[PDB]
Amino acid sequence: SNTQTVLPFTGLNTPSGVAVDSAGTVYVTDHGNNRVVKLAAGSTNQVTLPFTGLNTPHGVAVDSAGTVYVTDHGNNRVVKLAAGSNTQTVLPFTGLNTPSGVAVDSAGTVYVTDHGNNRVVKLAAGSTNQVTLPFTGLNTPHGVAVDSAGTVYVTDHGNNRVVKLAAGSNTQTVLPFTGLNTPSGVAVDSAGTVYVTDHGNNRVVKLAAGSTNQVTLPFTGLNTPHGVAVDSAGTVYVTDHGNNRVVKLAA
Ligand SMILES: [Zn+2]
Ligand SMILES: [Zn+2]
Ligand SMILES: [Zn+2]
Ligand SMILES: [Zn+2]
Repeated sequence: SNTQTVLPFTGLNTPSGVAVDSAGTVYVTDHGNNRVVKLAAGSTNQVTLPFTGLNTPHGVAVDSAGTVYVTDHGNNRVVKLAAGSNTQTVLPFTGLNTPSGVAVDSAGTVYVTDHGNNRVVKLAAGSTNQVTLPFTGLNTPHGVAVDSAGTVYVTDHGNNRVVKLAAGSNTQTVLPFTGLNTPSGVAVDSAGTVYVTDHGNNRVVKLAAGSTNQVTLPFTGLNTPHGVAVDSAGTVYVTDHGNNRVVKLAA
């Protein structure tokens, strides 16, 4: 549909990452304010999550237990916070250089786009064994998403492309998006449809699984969209750091 709502967040300064959970709570990294905020479905009351020490936080993800993960790229680290907790945990990633995106699968594995090092890395839940995923020839990989089957999707914007890698595969596929210019956020729905913020064209596009028929989502008044997320009903959420807002569009 074209049913668009601006969510009632307040005081945002360059929102960047966005994620939505199974309850419809929307999480946003307020990049210029070094904080992560949330709004429950239908709520009017934005809440700041109790992270501390962030410097340009960027990607955000939320697992099935409500633990929130944030890439803190100024500090080359990934931080998590269990729902309701006041102690944040710095995950044991090593050698990150400006990490931009984070995703978490149903087993709790955490995937990070290590933007400055041209790689995607992961940690299984509770492990210190960082593993590099066998993508090929990435160049400033930026956004990352993981679907219910463990396929990992990456905006490989230094190569102006979106790639995907099935769980256990050693051979990535390049998705046939049309007309991209430097993609940033990526998200994937329960049907495997892939949503991408085509940042250099100020638009959000989608491609159903295995399809070549790209659709531009009918948002109106987008200025500089950046991050994208999609909920279990197919509603799409986009951060716009040109006008400091978060917009949602029903399916
Ligand atoms: Zn950033
Ligand atoms: Zn980037
Ligand atoms: Zn980004
Ligand atoms: Zn941007």
